[PDB]
Amino acid sequence: VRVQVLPEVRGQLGGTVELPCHLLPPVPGLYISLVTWQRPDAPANHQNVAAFHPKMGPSFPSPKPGSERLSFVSAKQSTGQDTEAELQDATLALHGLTVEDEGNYTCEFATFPKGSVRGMTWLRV
Amino acid sequence: MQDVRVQVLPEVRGQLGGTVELPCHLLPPVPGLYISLVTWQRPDAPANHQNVAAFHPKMGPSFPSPKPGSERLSFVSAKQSEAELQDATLALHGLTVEDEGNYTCEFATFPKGSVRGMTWLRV
Repeated sequence: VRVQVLPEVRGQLGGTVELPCHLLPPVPGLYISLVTWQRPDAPANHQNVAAFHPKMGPSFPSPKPGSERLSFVSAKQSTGQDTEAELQDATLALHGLTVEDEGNYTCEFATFPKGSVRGMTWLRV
Repeated sequence: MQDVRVQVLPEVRGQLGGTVELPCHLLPPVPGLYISLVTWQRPDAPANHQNVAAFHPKMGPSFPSPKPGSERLSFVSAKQSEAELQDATLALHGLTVEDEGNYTCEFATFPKGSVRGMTWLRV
């Protein structure tokens, strides 16, 4: 029913920083169709920094920061006969932090039937 | 993989009490690019009234917000399952002055992520 994030996170330059994001609480009848992380203040070509699909897993559309410097801490694709996807914890990790990484990050859950729900975090160094 | 963009009109003018369409579709068709969800939002509306329409490939349409609401909203060409979500065009019926304002059409895609276009509806 909402998106829990930290309003502000100070990362340590050159290291790894995590941006927490959780869709709370677990709601039956509510489906997470996709998760995206966006930098709203970046141009369109650099805006979508990460996405996660229940079946197809993670992607990192923008070259910056790019797949090389990003990972989903807890999100997992569905697999096997019975193992279901877990996207409720969409926490993102940035690695080799640089000043270029500074700015607003938006964590969005594209859900049905409720639609898009988001939380925003300011990452600073 | 080639990038995608949302095609919409900057401004649409509707007739009071009449019906009007808000054109929206994703271009171009890209191999391996999946539309996971379509949503329409009114970004200037109160939190509870922002998500006005959504379309899921398998589960179909939903209209979370009361304004305009399910009774006055419909997806013109969107089809649930092969599913067809490329055309997210929305139709407003029984147009009122309260329907005025910004409408944002968003495609939640994989692997490209979320892409949008905004249209101002005049009444």
